[PDB]
Amino acid sequence: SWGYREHNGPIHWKEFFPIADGDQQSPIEIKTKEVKYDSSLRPLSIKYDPSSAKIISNSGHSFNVDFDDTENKSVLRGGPLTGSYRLRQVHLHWGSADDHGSEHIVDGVSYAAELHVVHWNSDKYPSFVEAAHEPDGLAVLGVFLQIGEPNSQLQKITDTLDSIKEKGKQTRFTNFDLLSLLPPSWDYWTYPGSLTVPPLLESVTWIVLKQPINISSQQLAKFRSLLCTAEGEAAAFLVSNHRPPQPLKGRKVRASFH
Ligand SMILES: NS(=O)(=O)c1c(F)c(F)c(S(=O)(=O)CCO)c(N[C@H](c2ccccc2)[C@@H](O)c2ccccc2)c1F
Ligand SMILES: [Zn+2]
Repeated sequence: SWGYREHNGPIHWKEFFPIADGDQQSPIEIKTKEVKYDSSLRPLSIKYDPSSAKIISNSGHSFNVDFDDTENKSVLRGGPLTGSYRLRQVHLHWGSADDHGSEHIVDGVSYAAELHVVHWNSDKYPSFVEAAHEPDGLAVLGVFLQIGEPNSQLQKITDTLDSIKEKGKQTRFTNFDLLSLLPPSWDYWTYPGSLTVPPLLESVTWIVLKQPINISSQQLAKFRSLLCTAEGEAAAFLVSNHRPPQPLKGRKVRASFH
């Protein structure tokens, strides 16, 4: 089964998921000299209902906070998007060191970690599973994290981690103020790409926010204490879960700002 260890990590994924070498894979290096400003891009419009959050689980690959997705209470519109994209879940990527944990990189620079907020096109498709197999199906908001003052919604997450240490565990999680994990500037970059985990489907419109938010070193370290293994298996720790940047293959990265 896939993971981030030496014999099941990113370089091996193509052995089971051939789309790993596809032409629209993520993450990428954003090269600001090649980024094109586009005045047709719209500002992001976001609304996340804190009571939309239901549970947090350990997938063995990250934590996932899952949201009720039967209504348009928590939705993302505008940006590069056509129509309404319904919030499905949030999760985080990090690395074994505090200065090299993000998925996307900007002009050579890695951030400490990278938060992804996953949405699906509910104006066109009947569920997230269906949306995940279409080019305009999903939209993921990426927010970088840098070492700084602790965020209280990140503490709300890290307080749960002891209860979800083993893969498959979950616990109630609601009244989650997700909008608190967005930076005050919503300037962004956007490009067409993929899930960064197997099955690596090329269905994602990426929207990567330029400004980072802050996490403490203590908060960040608590994520590395999650296991990628299940209860009563030999313990292995999720000390890193970021995929390297993938070939751009000519894709256009657009900026909302200049
Ligand atoms: N970095 S990314 O934004 O591209 C990303 C991740 F990094 C990520 F860790 C997940 S995950 O849900 O946290 C565990 C691996 O599936 C999903 N979520 C979906 C999922 C949830 C539960 C079980 C399987 C899959 C996603 O993996 C998915 C959903 C439906 C169809 C294909 C894939 C995801 F989209
Ligand atoms: Zn992700």
